[PDB]
Amino acid sequence: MEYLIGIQGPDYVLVASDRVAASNIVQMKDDHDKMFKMSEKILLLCVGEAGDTVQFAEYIQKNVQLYKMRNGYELSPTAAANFTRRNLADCLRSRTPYHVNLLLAGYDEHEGPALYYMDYLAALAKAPFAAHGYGAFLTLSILDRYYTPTISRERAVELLRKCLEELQKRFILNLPTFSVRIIDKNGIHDLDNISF
Amino acid sequence: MEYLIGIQGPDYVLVASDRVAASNIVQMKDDHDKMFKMSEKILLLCVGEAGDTVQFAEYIQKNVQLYKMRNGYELSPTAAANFTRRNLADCLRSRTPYHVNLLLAGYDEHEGPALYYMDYLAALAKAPFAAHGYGAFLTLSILDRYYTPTISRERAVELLRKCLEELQKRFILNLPTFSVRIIDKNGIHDLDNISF
Amino acid sequence: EPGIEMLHGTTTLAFKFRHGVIVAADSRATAGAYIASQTVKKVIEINPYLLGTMAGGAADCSFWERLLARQCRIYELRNKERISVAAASKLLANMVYQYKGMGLSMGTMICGWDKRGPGLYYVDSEGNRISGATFSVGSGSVYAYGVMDRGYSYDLEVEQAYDLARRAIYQATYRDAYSGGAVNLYHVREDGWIRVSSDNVADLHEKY
Amino acid sequence: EPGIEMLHGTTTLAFKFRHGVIVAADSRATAGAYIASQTVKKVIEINPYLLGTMAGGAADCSFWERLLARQCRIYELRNKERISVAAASKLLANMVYQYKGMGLSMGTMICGWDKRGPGLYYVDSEGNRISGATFSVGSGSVYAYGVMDRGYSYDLEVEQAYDLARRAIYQATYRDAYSGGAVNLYHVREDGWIRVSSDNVADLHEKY
Amino acid sequence: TTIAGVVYKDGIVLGADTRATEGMVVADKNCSKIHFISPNIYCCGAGTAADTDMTTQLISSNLELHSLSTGRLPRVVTANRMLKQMLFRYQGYIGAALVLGGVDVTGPHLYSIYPHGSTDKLPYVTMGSGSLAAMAVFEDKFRPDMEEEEAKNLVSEAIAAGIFNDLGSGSNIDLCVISKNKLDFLRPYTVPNKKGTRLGRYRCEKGTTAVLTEKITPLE
Amino acid sequence: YNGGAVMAMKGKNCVAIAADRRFGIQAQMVTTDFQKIFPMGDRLYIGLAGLATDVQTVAQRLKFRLNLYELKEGRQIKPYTLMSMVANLLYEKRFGPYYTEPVIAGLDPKTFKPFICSLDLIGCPMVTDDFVVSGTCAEQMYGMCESLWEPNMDPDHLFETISQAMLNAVDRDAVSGMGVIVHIIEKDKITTRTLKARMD
Amino acid sequence: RFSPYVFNGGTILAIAGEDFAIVASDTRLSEGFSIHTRDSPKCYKLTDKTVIGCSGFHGDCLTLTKIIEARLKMYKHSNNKAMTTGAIAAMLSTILYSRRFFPYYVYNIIGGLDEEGKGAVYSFDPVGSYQRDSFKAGGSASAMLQPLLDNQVGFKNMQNVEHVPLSLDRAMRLVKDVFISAAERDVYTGDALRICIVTKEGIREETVSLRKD
Amino acid sequence: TTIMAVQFDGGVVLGADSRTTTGSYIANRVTDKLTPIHDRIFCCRSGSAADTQAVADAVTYQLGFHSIELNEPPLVHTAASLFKEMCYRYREDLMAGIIIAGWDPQEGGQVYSVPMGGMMVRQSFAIGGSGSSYIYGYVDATYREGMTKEECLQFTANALALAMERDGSSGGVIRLAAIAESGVERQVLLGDQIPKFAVA
Amino acid sequence: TTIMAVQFDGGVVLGADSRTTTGSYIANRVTDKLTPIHDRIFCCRSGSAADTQAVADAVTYQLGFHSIELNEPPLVHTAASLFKEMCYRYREDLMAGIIIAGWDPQEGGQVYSVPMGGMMVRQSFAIGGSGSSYIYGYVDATYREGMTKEECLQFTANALALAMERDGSSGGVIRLAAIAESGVERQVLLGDQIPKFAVA
Amino acid sequence: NPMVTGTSVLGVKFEGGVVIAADMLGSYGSLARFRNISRIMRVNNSTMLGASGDYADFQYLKQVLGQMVIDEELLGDGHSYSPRAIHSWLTRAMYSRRSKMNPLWNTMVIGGYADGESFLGYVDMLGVAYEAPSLATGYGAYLAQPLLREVLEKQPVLSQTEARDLVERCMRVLYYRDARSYNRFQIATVTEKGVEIEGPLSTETN
Repeated sequence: MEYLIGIQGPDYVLVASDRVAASNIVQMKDDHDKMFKMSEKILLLCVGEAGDTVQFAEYIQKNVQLYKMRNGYELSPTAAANFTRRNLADCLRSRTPYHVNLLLAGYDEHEGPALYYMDYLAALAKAPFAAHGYGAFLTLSILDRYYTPTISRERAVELLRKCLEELQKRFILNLPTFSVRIIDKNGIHDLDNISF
Repeated sequence: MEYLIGIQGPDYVLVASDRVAASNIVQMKDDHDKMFKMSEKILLLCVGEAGDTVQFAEYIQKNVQLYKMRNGYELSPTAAANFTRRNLADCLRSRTPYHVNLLLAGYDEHEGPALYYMDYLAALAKAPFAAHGYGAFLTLSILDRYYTPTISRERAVELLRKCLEELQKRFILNLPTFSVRIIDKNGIHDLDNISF
Repeated sequence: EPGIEMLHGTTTLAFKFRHGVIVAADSRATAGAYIASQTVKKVIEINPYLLGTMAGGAADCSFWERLLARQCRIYELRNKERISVAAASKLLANMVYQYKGMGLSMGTMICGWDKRGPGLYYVDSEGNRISGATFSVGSGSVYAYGVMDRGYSYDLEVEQAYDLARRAIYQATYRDAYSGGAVNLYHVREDGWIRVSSDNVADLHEKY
Repeated sequence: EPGIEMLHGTTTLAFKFRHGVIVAADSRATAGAYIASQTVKKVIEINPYLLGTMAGGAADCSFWERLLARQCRIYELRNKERISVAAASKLLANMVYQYKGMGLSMGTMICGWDKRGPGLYYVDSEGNRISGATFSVGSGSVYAYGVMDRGYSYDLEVEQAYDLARRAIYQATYRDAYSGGAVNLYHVREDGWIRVSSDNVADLHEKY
Repeated sequence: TTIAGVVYKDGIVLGADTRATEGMVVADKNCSKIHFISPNIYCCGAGTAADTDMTTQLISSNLELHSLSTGRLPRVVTANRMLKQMLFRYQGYIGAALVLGGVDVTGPHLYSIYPHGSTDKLPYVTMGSGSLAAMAVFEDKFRPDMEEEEAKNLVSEAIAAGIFNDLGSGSNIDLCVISKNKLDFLRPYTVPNKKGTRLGRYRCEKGTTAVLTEKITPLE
Repeated sequence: YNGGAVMAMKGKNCVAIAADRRFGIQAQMVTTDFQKIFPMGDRLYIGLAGLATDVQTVAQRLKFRLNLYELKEGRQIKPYTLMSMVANLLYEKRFGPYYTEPVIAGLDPKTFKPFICSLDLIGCPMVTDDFVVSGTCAEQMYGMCESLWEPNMDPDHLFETISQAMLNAVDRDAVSGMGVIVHIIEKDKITTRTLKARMD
Repeated sequence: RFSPYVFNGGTILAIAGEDFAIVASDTRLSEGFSIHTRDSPKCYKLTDKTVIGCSGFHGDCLTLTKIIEARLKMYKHSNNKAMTTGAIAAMLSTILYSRRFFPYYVYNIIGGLDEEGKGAVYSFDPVGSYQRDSFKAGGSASAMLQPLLDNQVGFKNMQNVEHVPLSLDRAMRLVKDVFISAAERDVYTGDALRICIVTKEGIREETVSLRKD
Repeated sequence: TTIMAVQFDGGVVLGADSRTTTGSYIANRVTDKLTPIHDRIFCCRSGSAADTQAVADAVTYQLGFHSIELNEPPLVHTAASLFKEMCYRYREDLMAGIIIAGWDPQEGGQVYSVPMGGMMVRQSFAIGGSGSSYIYGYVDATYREGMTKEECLQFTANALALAMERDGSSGGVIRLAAIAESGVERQVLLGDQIPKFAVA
Repeated sequence: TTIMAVQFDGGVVLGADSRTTTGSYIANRVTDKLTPIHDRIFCCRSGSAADTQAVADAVTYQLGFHSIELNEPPLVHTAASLFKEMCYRYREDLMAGIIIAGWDPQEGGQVYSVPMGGMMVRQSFAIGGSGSSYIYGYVDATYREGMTKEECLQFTANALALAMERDGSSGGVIRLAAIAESGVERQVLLGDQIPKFAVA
Repeated sequence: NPMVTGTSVLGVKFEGGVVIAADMLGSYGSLARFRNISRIMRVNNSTMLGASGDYADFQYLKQVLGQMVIDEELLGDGHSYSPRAIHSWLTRAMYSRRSKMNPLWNTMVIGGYADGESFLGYVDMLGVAYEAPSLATGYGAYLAQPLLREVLEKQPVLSQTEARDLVERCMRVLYYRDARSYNRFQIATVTEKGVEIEGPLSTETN
């Protein structure tokens, strides 16, 4: 019922998320930052039934930063994606969920940007752009409509703005704020929170 | 779901409704009136299961208009209230889906304004103020704290605006626009909707 | 399936810019996982005054709208003048209000340009009957709503409206696994709807 | 009640203006249609560094905060520095997550003034460990949200905050049948917290 | 509820309790006394008390008018058949439990009506919750052709055993003796339980409770 | 479900009756001025408890039928007559059961004799000389009466005892309460008083 | 659904005074619609200053009332001291919790004296939540009892009346009256009334008869 | 619930126990499990009391008008058919224990039989109810052709006694009926008299 | 499945039908339900063959080991005890009823009738399987004392055949065994040799 | 899912000891299967045991008891498991296997006469334990227990003869009105002399 989105460009990935945490008719928090800094160049988008989301994200962050610490260098984004997929697939039996829908986004020095998709059944698939949650239905069409394999950063930002204002126009849920960050060779850049 | 609210002043009744209908996640009409014109001084607020609400409301519409034209004079708001209560309670035992929660408001030249709360169990109840829908949960407290039995139209509108702002602050659903009408000695008065 | 699922709804479309209403829909009966047909016209020529739409259930939509056609021609005879859009919506809604909770799965939109001008109402199985400026129903209705909301403009020129309809229908069928087939465009101009064309998504992909 | 008569609590609240956080909760315990007690201390006193709330299950919350108090005091004795509010919240979250979906009905929310400031974290049965500023939990917490939102201000004053909390929970219990009895209030100032007052709802009604 | 009846030498001596139990809470300490309809056909019942009562009224009416048409006193078997066929077709529905007894030209009679319509002519039956204990008492101490006082006693301990050895039964013991000539209002025959003395002396003081609005309406 | 409670005790030519004022949808109060006691005669009242729809239905239908009876016979109805009357009305709708448990308090139109009675939800009177209760908090309310009653109560003490009983009881029920109304029917005049109840 | 674990009724009632502690209960053991016996006390003596009452699934009543004594004995062997009231309360709360997901279908009341000899009553729920109280009635008839106790002792809805501290005699009279009254409306209660009184001079227990039905 | 009937030359012999159970408790231990439908036509209702008793009585109602109309003794086959369709129509709600046995002027003695649900057999002997399952072997091994009335009685008593010993849902005393030219001979073997085929 | 065993003077006589069902189908019609447990101890299975014959093999294994270690032929009561425990539902998914009977020097023939669930009771004769219900009465009528081998065999065959006719779970031929001190005498009864009985 | 049950066990204290009884009957549902099995057993020279409900479980109880009893006799100190101890031990077993949801489908009666004092104890499916002057299980509780308490109310103490007569009269009633009851039953009795289970007695037709 939440909303994620990622867009892959020539040398950057722009991702965005909602900041609403609700358990009932009422939302309890309007600043929920649900994006986990995997490393200096990798972000993890986590959504699903809450409680397990935070724990699985912390486990992955733990062990990835552990890898980087034990090994000098840092994991390639493909490695992180496959690692998370394996964890989720293997654990799909015993602890009956982790029930988390993921979007792993990252950019490395020489293999370029990347963006990986995960449902709670742990199905990994690279894609130029994707989304999650009920809102994704109203959005993937727009992403198809105004996306090209090459897109300037500002054009990607305004496309995202178009998508989010469409969400507010048409979706039934209330999403008055939207975190957004961008990944390139210069680490990870916070961006202007999209508010109304 | 939806949300209705009624506030009765010393000499008037003020009503307000949200203006969005849903199918699953979508809001097909953003300019939807859920509030019907019973007769010259009686307004009816309806909500509940899709389909049943409009049918029952217009059934009462034809009944009350037929009454007025048969008699020439006007049906008292209390009389129409009891009439709706009966026409709703009888169908309870022979209409399984008939969910209509109501707030019948209106003015009488004799006893001043009168607002009636109406659960779909057809349990009529006088109220100095009331509300239906989920947002009533979040809002009835605010409506209680800043209420006095005597309130001029200005403070009533401001209290209602406070209520709606509280919804937009906390409620998880998206209700951007609300229709507002007031009933007094001089018929009903349309008031500008509450946009954000 | 013991013979009764009939649909679940695929990617309708309708809006009412200032040169009348245009409607659009695809053609892909989805018998569970297997396509029943690629050439199921979903726009229904109720009369040279008014257009329906099939969605949610094939047989129920077709039958009840044909019955509506009977009823409205009876109306036009008895009153000697054409029935209004709102009246037709009322008739359909009242007809379908009974048989509530018996498995009906209608999702029609009544479209026409009556004396009040453009007429567009959403009529479904469970009794919703609402007018509006923008609509689409079916599985791909969400994608359709996306593209439509980003294309719509009451002052949009006619040919660009055609382009909008084609783009929306194409994107929706491109994402949906259950919507497909050839796109149909019907313009309800001044009195008497006019068929636009029936183009194919495969060719559209080349055009796009 | 073949084997189930769990006591529980409802309508807790808190907010964290500049002078530190305040805990105010009611004390009505219901077991169906039967209020079991009147003054159950729905503010669990973990230690004179932290405070805790109780809702959903009185026994569950009681014991789990008790055991966290054990863990916290152990942390003090080992590290000889006071634990952080964040650390306590995360510890409880891990401790409760295991036993996932085993019927745990915890709805607590930790508060305290640690060395980075005054903090307030929500911890529920299903692992929601969310920070915040103005929180309230329980069956009758919706009204608390309403009134508190209308009263909250990060620059609010001490007696102003006291009246805010009192009035808010009073409205809440006045609307919720499952909430009542005397209201208990707790103030968390700079390290070491005080008890403001705990008065009865009927007195509040006479006041208003 | 625990009701029983026997056919002694010259009539029937019905027995019943007066503990109405709404759920596990005593509805009435002196439950609406279980004896019933027009003379020489008194019956007692149990189960869904309401329907027992109103069925008895219905059959009472329908049979009284019959007798008035006849000019002759009604027969037990008549009421028996009526109760059969009515506690029938509403089968799979509420129904009731009944003990029907009376002394017509054919002497005493005693049938035990059941919800679906199971009936049977017996010298002794027990129905209700404590029917088991009452039947035990009977089968222990019943010998054919008891005397009037002997039968009254027998039913007294029969009901008492149910009273002291059941949860849903126990109050004033009620006896209902119908003979070819006579009829007794033993209402109630014997009470084993007396409410304990109230050691408290509360004597509710005036002005105990504050009053908001005092509205007075003189009538006469 | 909606909740509420009613009660009546007899006395020295004086009967008392009381019911709460809370109207709430199964968790949440709607208002505190809901009507549960209804006048059926000069000195005859009925108090209802249960589904508010059945309360306001049985009350109106009884008004109907009793008014018809009054106009027919031309005489004020006997309390026992009304008792049997309502004993029927619930029963015709046997397999539609009106979810309510009415109680009756009244006096003899010829002697002003004390009288109370209650009904099961399908009609099975408990013609009691002391008290009846109904609604959700029946057991607490029984408990209060079972001690607080006393024989031959003068009206002021009767009012005080009913007040204390209901205020002790409904205070202990979650879904009922929030105001208590009381009526005292004596040989001549009627007193209706409202009580300072915990409004929580 | 409804468990395979029969309900055995009973009623427990306890008031803490200024130096005494009333613990009293009906002694009737019942299931369904039959009484097992008439001489099953539901109050058990633990220390010279603490007495337990337990009611509910009578099997669990026995297991608890004889598992606790083991804890007392071993705590005495490990600490050379008879544990105080609060110790008993915390112990009972934990041991009740220990069977969280298959709980003891029991309601339990602790009556005793504190360090200062003031009256003390601790009331519990099946899982283990507990809180100190001046008085409480627990069990089948708890609904019929407790509000009357609230009125009489806590002076709720009492206005313009002094709060007379509870004397031993008045407490005993009140308990006897409330139990004889409860025997009227609750069926599970009857056949006797056992009362345990905890005083600094030890424990003396009294019994009276009720409606044998 | 061990009804059984045997046909012999010129007459029939019936037999059933006297125990109506409510599960594991006996409501009546002297139940008159033999219903005389007419002067010389008996039956044995079994399977549940009310649905069988009422149907049997209704069949007595019918066929009585029908025999007065024909002004001839009722034919056994006629009773069989009537009480066949009367069951068959309501074969979806009724249980039944029809083993109709009786004598007629024309065709000697008959034992028509059928369990609940309706159908027709004119066999030599009929067994129905609980204990029939247990008594099948004994009856099959013992029944012969042409056995007269006295050994029919002894055979019936023995079979019912075996059922009595092995069944737990049937018991009490053994009621017997010997229908023949002159009339019915209803007798009640009980206690010592019933066959004692000891266990060893 | 109509296993039934009888003790005679000097040994026991077993006996069992030969039919295995899988619904309305005859899985096997020559099923040999007698199982050699030892040199002079057999058993008879009934229902859920797999969960029986596995028990049979396991118990015969344990008996063989016990016999070779004690160095003397096992007592019948011994083998009576190795079913009783593992048929006391140590597995409890063992719907199975086995009547074991053999001969020892110490107490001659013995017959035990370990039922469903785990009991272990000695009887002069025992019956098992589905068809038992149809012959309990017959065997209670016919069995006596002091029967010899020939008449015991005729008894066994008669009872088995009587079960054979009625129960749908009994078909094919009749198997028999005559355990005695001298030796074993297995025999199979087929075709005309099954005792017939005149049909109705 | 109890396979084969017994009906009921009756037993009443008396001056000098405790007398209990039960009937030989094995029921596979409404089928009366086994008609000579003993459902009462002599624990030791001072204690018996009566059993209702399932029988196989009763046989397993006989196993464990007859092992523990011998285990005690071998020690040869002089101490014996008093009937109170046996009752207490049955309760804990009933828990130890009910606590893990695998109960013993039984209702157990202990009757003993230790140190000149009689003692009667009831144990059931769920480990509900207590002591009472007269006990009855199953439909026995609904039928004979009322008669026993009725008579014991007026007379506090019974001699052996009168208590035994009470026993057979209640057993006659139970045979009359209980479906799962057999015509024949033992009666057991303990005194200072020893436990003396006697007779395949029967309710001779009256």
